[PDB]
Amino acid sequence: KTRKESYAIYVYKVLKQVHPDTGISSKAMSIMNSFVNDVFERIAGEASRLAHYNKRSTITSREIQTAVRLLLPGELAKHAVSEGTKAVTKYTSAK
Amino acid sequence: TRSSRAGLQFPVGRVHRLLRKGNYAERVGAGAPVYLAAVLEYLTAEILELAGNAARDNKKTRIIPRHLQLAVRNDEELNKLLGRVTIAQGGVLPNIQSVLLPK
DNA sequence: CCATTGAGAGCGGCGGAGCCAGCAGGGAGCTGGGCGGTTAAAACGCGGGGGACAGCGCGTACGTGCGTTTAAGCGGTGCTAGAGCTGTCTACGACCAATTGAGCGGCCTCGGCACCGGGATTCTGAT
DNA sequence: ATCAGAATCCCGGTGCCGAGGCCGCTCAATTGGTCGTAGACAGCTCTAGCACCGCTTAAACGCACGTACGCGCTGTCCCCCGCGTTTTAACCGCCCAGCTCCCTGCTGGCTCCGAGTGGGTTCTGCCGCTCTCAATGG
Repeated sequence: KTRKESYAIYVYKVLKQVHPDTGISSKAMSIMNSFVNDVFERIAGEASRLAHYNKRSTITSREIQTAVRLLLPGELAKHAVSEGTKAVTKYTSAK
Repeated sequence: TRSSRAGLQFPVGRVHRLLRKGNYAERVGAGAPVYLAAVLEYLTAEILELAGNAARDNKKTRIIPRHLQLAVRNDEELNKLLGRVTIAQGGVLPNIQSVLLPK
């Protein structure tokens, strides 16, 4: 019985991080999963062209970054770059 | 993991796999699955935030598609982002044009 | 009398034809899904109100023209910033293998919430 | 406004099925590790971008005038509204079909294969490791 993946459990964990005493329906869960994949493509895609445009073979956090700045509206971009630059530095801390 | 090592809830592994396999480039940096998983995590938070709010406002403990729609269409910045997305079972915001109202 | 030990001898091992049994593969029972009966959304009937649309007229803003005024476009010269091309070294990513739990499907119980029948309010139209 | 009068909302009771949770298996992630190359970075040159000027004039500005269009008003006529009845499309009970219960068909296994008779020749496990005897060394 095939092992189909999703983002479901992580959506949940983040839900708890923001609204601890709140739950979700399957129907809305699909929407959250759709949302994630759509956003993932759009950012990944932009990043991809960015590389090409600049005759370079690698999609780095920087490519991802500027992708984000083209894909997102002023404020939402702003925070996104934060969380982005943060988790990256915090990652390069640990090893 | 690496979700840990970056304080993320979002699968930093999963993401690194998907970038390599989804044919975006020849090679794929170490920071990017982290940078992106984060941005993904960030944005799913903002939605879950304002939807939950909306479910409180609409007096329910569980979020249904509507609560997402309300959260989205009422947020000026999110609505743009999902400017071309129809959300299943979203309905519409209530909006009735003036001149249509009784006198 | 004393005594280790070869030799004696004994036991532990090292073709062919024809019935029934077993199995596997393909129809139409009783629980699921498709048709009959009942019943709720749609097509129709009825008729009146207000909105569409056409006519008209007023008031004025926007098109036109001319004279006045401003700065675009031209090509011509001079300066260096920055792009693009170049050249070396190495860090970071891909790739392979081997070990480990994060994440998924499968599981059951339980409670958030769809359902509603009654009473609370918040308007609409008539007066 | 002030009235009743709808239709809608909010409320307390009940009820059921999907949430959200745990059970445990497995496969995707992580680890340790090698190899080489994409791209970082410092060096160097050479394009075109910026700057600045003045001769020329085409374009832009500003104002004057009136024309014909924006729109505000009216006035009529009918197209859609809301209230209601009947036909039809959707939800509950029965009958027929898919999941299911039965037979039909190939192949492996087992048994049998004439009476009697004479003679013949070959074939009853073989090595070896310990216990016992009484010969024979001191």
